[PDB]
Amino acid sequence: LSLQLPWVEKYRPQVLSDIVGNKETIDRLQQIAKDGNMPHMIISGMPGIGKTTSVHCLAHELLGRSYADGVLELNASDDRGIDVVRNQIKHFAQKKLHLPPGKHKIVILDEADSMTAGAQQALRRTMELYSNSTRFAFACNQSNKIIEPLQSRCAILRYSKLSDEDVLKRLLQIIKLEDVKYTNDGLEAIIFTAEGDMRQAINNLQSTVAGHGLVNADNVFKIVDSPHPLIVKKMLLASNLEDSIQILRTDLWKKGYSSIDIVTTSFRVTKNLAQVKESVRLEMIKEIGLTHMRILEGVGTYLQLASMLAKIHKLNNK
Amino acid sequence: LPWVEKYRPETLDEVYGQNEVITTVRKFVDEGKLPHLLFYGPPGTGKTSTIVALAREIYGKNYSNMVLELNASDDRGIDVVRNQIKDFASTRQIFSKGFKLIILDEADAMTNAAQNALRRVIERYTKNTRFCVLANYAHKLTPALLSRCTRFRFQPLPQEAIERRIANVLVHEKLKLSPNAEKALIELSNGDMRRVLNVLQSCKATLDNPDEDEISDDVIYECCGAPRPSDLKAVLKSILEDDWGTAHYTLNKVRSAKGLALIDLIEGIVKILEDYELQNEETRVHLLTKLADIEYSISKGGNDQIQGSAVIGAIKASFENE
Amino acid sequence: LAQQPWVEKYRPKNLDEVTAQDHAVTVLKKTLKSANLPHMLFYGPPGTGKTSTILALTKELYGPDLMKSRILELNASDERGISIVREKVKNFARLTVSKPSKHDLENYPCPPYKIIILDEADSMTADAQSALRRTMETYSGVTRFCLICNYVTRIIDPLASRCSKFRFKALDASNAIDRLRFISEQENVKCDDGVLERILDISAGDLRRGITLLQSASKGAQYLGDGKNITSTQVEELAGVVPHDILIEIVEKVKSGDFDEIKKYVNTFMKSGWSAASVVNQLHEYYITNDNFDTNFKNQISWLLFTTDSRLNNGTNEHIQLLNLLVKISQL
Amino acid sequence: SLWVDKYRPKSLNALSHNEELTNFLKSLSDQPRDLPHLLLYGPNGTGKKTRCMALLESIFGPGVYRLKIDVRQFVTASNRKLELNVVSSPYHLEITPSDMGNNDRIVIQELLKEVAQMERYKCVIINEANSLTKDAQAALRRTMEKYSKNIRLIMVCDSMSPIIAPIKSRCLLIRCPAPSDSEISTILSDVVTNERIQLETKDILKRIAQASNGNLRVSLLMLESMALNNELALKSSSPIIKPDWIIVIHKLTRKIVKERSVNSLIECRAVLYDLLAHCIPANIILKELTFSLLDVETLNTTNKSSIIEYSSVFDERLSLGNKAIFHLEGFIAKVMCCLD
Amino acid sequence: EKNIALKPFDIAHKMLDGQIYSDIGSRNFTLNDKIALYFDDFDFTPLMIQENYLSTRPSVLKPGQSHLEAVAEAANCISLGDIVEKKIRSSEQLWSLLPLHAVLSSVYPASKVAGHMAGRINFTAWLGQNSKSAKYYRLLQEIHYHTRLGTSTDKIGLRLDYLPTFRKRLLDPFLKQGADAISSVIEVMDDYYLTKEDWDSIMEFFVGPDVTTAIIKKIPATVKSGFTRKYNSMTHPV
Ligand SMILES: Nc1nc2c(ncn2[C@@H]2O[C@H](COP(=O)(O)OP(=O)(O)O)[C@@H](O)[C@H]2O)c(=O)[nH]1
Ligand SMILES: Nc1ncnc2c1ncn2[C@@H]1O[C@H](COP(=O)(O)OP(=O)(O)O)[C@@H](O)[C@H]1O
Repeated sequence: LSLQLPWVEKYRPQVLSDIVGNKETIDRLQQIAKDGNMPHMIISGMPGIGKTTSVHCLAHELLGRSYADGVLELNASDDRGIDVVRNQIKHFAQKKLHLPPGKHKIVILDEADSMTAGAQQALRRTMELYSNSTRFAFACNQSNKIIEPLQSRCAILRYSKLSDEDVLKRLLQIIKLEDVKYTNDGLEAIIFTAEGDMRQAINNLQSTVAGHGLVNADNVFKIVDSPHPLIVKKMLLASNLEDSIQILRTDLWKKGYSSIDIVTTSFRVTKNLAQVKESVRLEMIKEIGLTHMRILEGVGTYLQLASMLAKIHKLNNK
Repeated sequence: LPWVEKYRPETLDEVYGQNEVITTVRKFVDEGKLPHLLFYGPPGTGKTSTIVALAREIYGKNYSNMVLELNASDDRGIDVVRNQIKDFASTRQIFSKGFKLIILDEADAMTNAAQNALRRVIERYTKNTRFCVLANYAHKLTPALLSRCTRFRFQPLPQEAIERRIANVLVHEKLKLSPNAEKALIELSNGDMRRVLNVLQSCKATLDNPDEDEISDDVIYECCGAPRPSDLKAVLKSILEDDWGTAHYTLNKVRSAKGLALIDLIEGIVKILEDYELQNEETRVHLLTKLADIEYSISKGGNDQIQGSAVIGAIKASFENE
Repeated sequence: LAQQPWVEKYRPKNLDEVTAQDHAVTVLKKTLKSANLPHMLFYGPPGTGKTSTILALTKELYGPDLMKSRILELNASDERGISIVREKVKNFARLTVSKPSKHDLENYPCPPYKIIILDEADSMTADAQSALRRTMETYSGVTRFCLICNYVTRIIDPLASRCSKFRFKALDASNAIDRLRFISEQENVKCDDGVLERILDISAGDLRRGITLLQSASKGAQYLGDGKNITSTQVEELAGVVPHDILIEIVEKVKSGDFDEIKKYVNTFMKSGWSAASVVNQLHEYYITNDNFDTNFKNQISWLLFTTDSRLNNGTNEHIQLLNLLVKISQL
Repeated sequence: SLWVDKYRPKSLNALSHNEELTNFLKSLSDQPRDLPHLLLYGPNGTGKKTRCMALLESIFGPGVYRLKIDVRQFVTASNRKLELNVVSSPYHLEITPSDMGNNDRIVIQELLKEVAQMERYKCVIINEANSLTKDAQAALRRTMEKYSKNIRLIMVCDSMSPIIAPIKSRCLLIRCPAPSDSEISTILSDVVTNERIQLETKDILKRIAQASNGNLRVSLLMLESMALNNELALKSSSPIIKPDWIIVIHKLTRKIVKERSVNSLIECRAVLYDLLAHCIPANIILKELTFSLLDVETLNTTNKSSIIEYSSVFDERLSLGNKAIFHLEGFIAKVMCCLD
Repeated sequence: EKNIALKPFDIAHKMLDGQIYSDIGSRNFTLNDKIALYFDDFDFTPLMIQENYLSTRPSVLKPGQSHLEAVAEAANCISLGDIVEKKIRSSEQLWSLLPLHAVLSSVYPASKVAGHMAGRINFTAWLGQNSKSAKYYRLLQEIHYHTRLGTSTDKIGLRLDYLPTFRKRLLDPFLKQGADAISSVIEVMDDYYLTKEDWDSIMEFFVGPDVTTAIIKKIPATVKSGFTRKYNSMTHPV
């Protein structure tokens, strides 16, 4: 047997210059690393965009040698105990270490917004008590969920979804490092599948390389578990409602694709239908989103998809 | 013993196919790039057999010490399985080298908090432990858990393979099945072999004659507790051809006597109506939109009689377009 | 003794006392003759005798005294979620089986297992039913499940396969009215002409709701110490049902079609406190089953009533919804 | 000591309107031991809370009015701290669990279990029962089943439709219609004779009753406001005094009818922001605006039909949204488009 | 630094530009770019669009369509987007609906009323109004807690019905009687356990013709001094 090292873990960024997206936030973090004084910061944004990686890279940049022991990572929603993690924070902060005067120990907490008001007040008191030695970083989805004192004391950094250009640049870097043979349509397919999700894009690239070796559209969509975009495009653009329903019933519903995947792929494909007028695309997107809302409420049947197709067809032919 | 345990596809030969997943996992192991795997699809496709075969091939004789098999949904709760995983990953033998595999079955049954805890555990022990997650529906899993794992989808078995397996089960169990009953069973199971085996065993149990009697489609529909196509066809004919009083009476009488929920009646009627040859497309547009609205309203509660009359009116009004 | 609800007071005691469910009672008698009792799935219209029959079967299996210890009655819709129900079932199964006395052993078969009755099973979600199936599989050695529901099609296939299904026919109007009349005579309830018929109509044939309404009417007539017969207006009041005169006035105002008259009437109507949902339900009943309206009118009015009911179910202002509904019908 | 509160009936004998309901409540107090769970539903400001308190006084005595107020603290899952204002007496409790939002279920469970453990029985008055969540109502049904020995619930709501059927089956439905204009006039006449208010004619009281639209609280407060404005001498020419927010909404209605443009819509937005910021609920604003628009005499049937349809749509949207100004502005824009 | 505050303004100005909604503008600036504009600072973009979508001069009007019809359609879409946002940010955590919320709250309403900006891109007023509403609801809750024993009403009923008559009984006597009315005002306050802080809070709730800021300011300072002195000189019920 041998050790396992996935590409996603292997090529996670280490220095702040490795991160591709969020140019302004990365520039601010680089400035903070340069001037050698980390303030308390709260990073917020939509979930799954890799917020904690930025503060880990910041800690690596700040601590030239103390990066191994000067970083503590915890999860606020971890049911091991809010009091338990608070006590661990107190122990880590009270544990002084040899450092240059401008640096401090760094604690990273995830899912801070899910904490109670009392828990946030306790963390605020702890941060004030050990502000001379340990600085805190809070990762949250909604900034307003964090109490006002913490927001006022901390510096808010906003993290946004990565654009397709950043995903393309990162994928090209990984491909060059991994001598991956690819085609432009394959990378376009991977970027299309992973809507700003760097982790999913890297995972799909690795899986496609393992499965087929060549990264082209057909291989990518064979590896990818979502419905094929060409099938969804044929279903959406069919001039006859019977044809659209037939394509759905045969190629998507009977193939085992879930309704969530179908509506998500419909949203993705409709958004990119360049030959259709944008007003028509917006109407189609509105209908697809309505059925997505219905599905997420627990209906998620075949009749909802058929009705979505009926409304889209009604829009298309005017 | 349950008929699901028997006739289980314990070997790759009994697997219907789609060995591309097996080959890709094998190449992941060979290249040292094996990620946390997620196998999902219809129940009974053989995900458990595939993963145990892969584990046997990877490790060899030292199977039980390096591989831990668990069911994510168990009566002992989240804490017990979490403790099991933590004590399995934390402990290291003298010959500790490589990685250790943990397999979770029926992971979609876990609650969101349990899934988040499992994701945190996977992230913590990822240095020396590789997780394989099995589920029936990938969409039921939390997006946070889906991001960690590499998704592999299992296609439903082709109808010919299902028919061959059904014939094998019938000849092994000495059961005679009507062709209509077989078609009904295949349609109801929609590719789930576990459902096929359970329904066949229950139907054999319910027969007054254990071996000589023939299982009809009526018996299959009673065993599954599903709307019979004859009832739905009668309701649809009454709606289309009879006046409002007769249609209302027929719908209420049929779906109360036979115990058919209104949403199941709508689903069956939509399934039947798809085979109709409609001259006008507006008929289909109105039918689909109105019936979807009615079903969505039913999901939220509301007045049942009003919703039934809404179904009748929606079907009647659309066919005015011919 | 203290006062007891008439629903549980007049349940049939033995299987021979179930009136109209000949088929289900016969099949259950045959199953009881066998020493092995499978999982049972009771389905049919509400208030037909499902819980009564399962209780009678349990009483015959265990005896009047041992029945309480061997039975756990649950309601899957009443509980917070799956976890509480499954934990209660686990605790009941882990609890040691009660010791039957010599009389219990010699007068009744006293099977070793314990029967668990789960009411309103069809209201469970798919995940809840799958967890229930897993729990049933875990403790199938000592517990036999009975699922009581109105729609068998709302129960998932894996769970429904394990259960032998008994279909209960809807009670005929004559049988239900005779049962209500017997209850009224036993309890000395003075009822005028058509009061029991009105109770059945309000309950939509549900004998449980009919008995509950009859008991409430009897208590109300006890409060009003005039000693007179219960009137249909009183039972309409106790059920939150709008009087037919107000419904006819609403229909006439809609027929005339003047917007201002309809608005004024709805403003006056909302001050009386009558429920708007009851008005929508009774308007649906009036219009749909009426021979003086053609097919197109009813096609339109069914959708109108459906839209109004859907909006009312969202917790909206009753006045606005009712006015919109009445104005839209007047334009048909 | 406002006249609406000074002359509130403190007993079942002091009630003056809806005599049949008073007789029924008197009959209920004759057998306190088997008191049913109650659910009182009707229009606002008709005397439901007064009748509940009078029934409590009949059962227990005047001590029910010795009301003391306290704050109870509860701990939820994930250790969330809650505070509920519980108005108590030596005999009864009053709670408004809807004030806790979706956390009303746990509050109800904990408080009712505590009261049952402490205890022949203690009456709990639940205000705004129609705004309780479905989970809270299920918990209430469970507590009714468990603690019927020591807990008797008196739920008060304005509409019984949001109440679930299982609760309705286990409670006695009591319908409280709004008083007629004659009864309101009689009550106001009693008040003015008590307070020594000059009246040119009794038709002024009829006008107040008509303007109050069956709301007895509103009619009493309007009478007091009118009396103060006229130095305790009401004349036949004395104008009806309406609240500030109603005047603002009527001004908005006149503005919408007069001019339909985008600038008018911006100024309507400013007005709506003014109303919402000062604790005027969005549903109240929508209802008042809709029924002011329908009373404009220059509009035809088509305009009014469109207005009521848009009102229904955007009322449903208000019940499902977060930011109310969005829905109110959408409704006003649609009405402006339809009036053209 | 300051560019962070200018990002929502830039996004709102760009999304309401009518050039990017013509055919050529759509080709040059596709729908993906517009949704990406939303996802840059997705907290404020729907608020800015709802704030500024009435201040444009539309150039994308269909033939026979007026500006008012376009703003009505945009407002309808904004309301739908608000419902979607509520379902997203609730406990269900439906973060997969973010692109749908983008289209419903930012892109579609902008498409309906895109054009030249008639004026300036104003910041959203909803945040300040929400804070003000929360403050006034807290004040109303405090007043209701103080006056709950004496009044038979809920909090909303207290705001809608009781407060005008409380204004007649607590502020009007000062205008016509002056310092002579201090005793009666204090007596009325004592009957409802109203502190002077509650007296200050009550007068802030009135709108339209009943605003009391100028009226209170016009009251002589001697009357206010006598009022506070008399209140502080006697014990009060609690
Ligand atoms: N004189 C008199 N006043 C009444 C009567 N019923 C109600 N009221 C008045 O109506 C006002 C409001 O009633 P309230 O208790 O708030 O009823 P609710 O808000 O509808 O539950 C009270 O302040 C009473 O002064 C009655 O029978 N006689
Ligand atoms: N077949 C029947 N014969 C006599 N009484 C019946 C019958 N069915 C229902 N009831 C009456 O209905 C009441 C309870 O109904 P129940 O059986 O709980 O309804 P469900 O069928 O929904 O369980 C009992 O008091 C019983 O008298």
